Amino acid sequence: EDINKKEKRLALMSAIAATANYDLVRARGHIIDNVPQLPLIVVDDLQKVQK
Amino acid sequence: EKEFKRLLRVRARLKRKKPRFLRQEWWRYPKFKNDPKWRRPKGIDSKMRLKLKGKPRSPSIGWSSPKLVRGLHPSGYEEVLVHNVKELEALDPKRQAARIAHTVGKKKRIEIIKRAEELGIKVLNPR
Amino acid sequence: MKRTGPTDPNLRRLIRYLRKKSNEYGVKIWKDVAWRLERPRRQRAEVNVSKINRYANDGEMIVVPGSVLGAGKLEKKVIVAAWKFSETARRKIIEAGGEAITIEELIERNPTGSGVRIME
Amino acid sequence: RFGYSFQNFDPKRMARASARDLRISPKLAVEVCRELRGMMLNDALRYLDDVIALKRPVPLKRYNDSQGHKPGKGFGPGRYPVKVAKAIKKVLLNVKNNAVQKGLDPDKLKIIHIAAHKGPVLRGWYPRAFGRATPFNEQTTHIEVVVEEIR
RNA sequence: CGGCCGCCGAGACCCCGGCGCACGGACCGAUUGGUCCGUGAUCGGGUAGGCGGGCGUGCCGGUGGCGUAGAAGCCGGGCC
RNA sequence: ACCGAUAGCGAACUAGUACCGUGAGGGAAAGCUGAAAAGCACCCCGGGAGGGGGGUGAAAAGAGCCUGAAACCGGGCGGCGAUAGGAGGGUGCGGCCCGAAAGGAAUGAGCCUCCCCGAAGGAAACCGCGGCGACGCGGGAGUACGAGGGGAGGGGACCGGGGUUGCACCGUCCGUCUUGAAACACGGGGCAGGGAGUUCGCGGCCGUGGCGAGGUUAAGGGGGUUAAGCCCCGUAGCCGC
RNA sequence: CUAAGCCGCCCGGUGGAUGGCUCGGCUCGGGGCGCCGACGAAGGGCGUGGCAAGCUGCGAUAAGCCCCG
Repeated sequence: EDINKKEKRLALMSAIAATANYDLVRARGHIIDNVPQLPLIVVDDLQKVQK
Repeated sequence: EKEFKRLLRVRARLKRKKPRFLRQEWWRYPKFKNDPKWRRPKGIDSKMRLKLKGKPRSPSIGWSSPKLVRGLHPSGYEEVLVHNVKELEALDPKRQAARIAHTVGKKKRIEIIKRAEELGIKVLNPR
Repeated sequence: MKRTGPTDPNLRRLIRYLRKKSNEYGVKIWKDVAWRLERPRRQRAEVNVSKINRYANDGEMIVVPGSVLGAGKLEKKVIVAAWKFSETARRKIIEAGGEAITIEELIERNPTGSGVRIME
Repeated sequence: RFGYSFQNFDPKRMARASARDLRISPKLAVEVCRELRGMMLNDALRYLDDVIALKRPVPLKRYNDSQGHKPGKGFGPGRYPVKVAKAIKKVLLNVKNNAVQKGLDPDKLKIIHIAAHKGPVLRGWYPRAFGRATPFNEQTTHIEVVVEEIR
């Protein structure tokens, strides 16, 4: 099935935006009770964790 | 409650008068008698299709229950199928009755029944 | 065959809000725009800045129950509200001195919808 | 076949026996069992002896096509199934032994339940005209019996 | 043969309660959906055929679950 | 995102095997005990096959071995049963029988008694009059009654539902071509499984979504990955102007 | 306490559906590998096991013989 590039880009935009929606995240079943903030941005030091 | 009771009685009478809708010649063959069903007669000469007097009747939109009490347990409550204590927790004791799923084992049924009775929830199959 | 209507929840909510606002303010502009928006997607109206320039006037409010396209030239100063704008169309509207707003903003600015012109 | 069709068998008061895959006529076995039902064990054994000796016809009530009548009252179609009588007599002797071993008086044993069933069929063929081979089969019979010491 | 007087007799006609459909209206639900109100003497048979909704089966991506204190399957029965 | 032993290759197995035809050649059926054989020691009977005891096992699942349906056959139980006619059924109820659970119900069933309102409809006794007569008209009276809608008291365990059968009335099977089917027109012994608008190319339409005087990539290339998923480029070409 | 007979439930026989399982099929982008024979091939016949009939493997050294890992 073929998908137009711009339409796919718009869908990606919409998904990224919905990632930061409090209602949708909890409605999807995820446990975000103790998460400090949505979206959760973390320092770049997380990239170097190997264990 | 006056209209609720009146319509509940109306539905009881209607569904007592209603027949069991079965396909034509269901009684004649074991293949149909062992698996009762209703199938619309579509033959060119089918007497049931013609709807002649003296032959089994066919389902019609007029046999439906009154809207207010449609789908309710004869006791008047609204049935809700429950598989665990967490599901039972989300029930309304005043209007809905819990029916324990046939698949849950007696171990879990014990806690389901205990929670129901301490919450004052009606259970249709308490065992 | 059946008309399933718009698949966009935002568009459906906008249509509902449009009808509610029409009932609230006792007018017909918003209900008219609503039933025009719910037109089949193979018949949704598209309008051009050329047509806006031809039939508009400076400092006037226009509502397009569809899309606005940027073919031609615009020289009037007009406030246009439409479901979507192309990049060229919006750029031309802004450079002409006007503004390209949404139907919700148009309602917020002009609740009664007095002097608004529908274009299809 | 191992199971019996009797429901409330009591090992203290009853004895049972059976025979499987007997090569006799299931129809005649059913007919003989119908007559043996409800009789005492000794009476049934004497009945079978008379049938084997051809002194006493067995009436036919279900499978009696093209069967002539017999002298006396109640006949009506009848015949003398000697092979069935012999096999059933052996089964009755076996059940008598079972009761005796359990410690039940053989003179008070009443045949409370007796039944016959169609068992597996042994297939065979016979040649016929125009190059056609036709079924030629043997139908085997199961026999079950349980007797009770009456009082 | 010319007339008359009573009675009996349909799913037709009248009345009560219920269902759906057509049209218009008000509300809620983040996709085809849901609730209620109003009008119908001028809606309710149906072959070929056209349109809308729904029931059921195997597998996949998700979501929420059940089970050796007994799953699927199978015989009989209760309720919608 | 293939099928799951009538499926999938013809072959899940001693299958291109058995078997058919002189030959060229054609070509099947057939999977499953149990965790462990612990695969039933000993006793009575039988010519034997086996049968009955007694053991093993969570369970005989007993090798004729997972589950074990339907058709068919034997027995037990409930109903009918030798003066009675219709395609084997429909509507209504009455016998006999079953009714622990999932349906109602001792926070009260069948049932009995009493009070109120009441749509369409709707009497009679009694009295007066008209007609030769069947009868009709006016008062009684829009009264008694009436589908259904409400309230009160008594009694204390059945009502709903199911099997069979009895009576009253009705009812000439199913699919099909056909103007016309119960048809002396064709296809219809029973049961279980299988079984018949699929795929590509081109063209016309519609439901929805993206971009929009522009739209879109094909072959292929790069990054990343367990992977063919994922990300980016790719203007040749095609259509529109 | 109905002979035959019909319907319903229970048990039993007959049968092998259903459910579950699967060392077998089928289809695939990518990857690997693609000839053997007169130094006698492919294919086939017959033999070969203590008890051995089929299949499989082997060839009078015959379900095998020797050597380095």
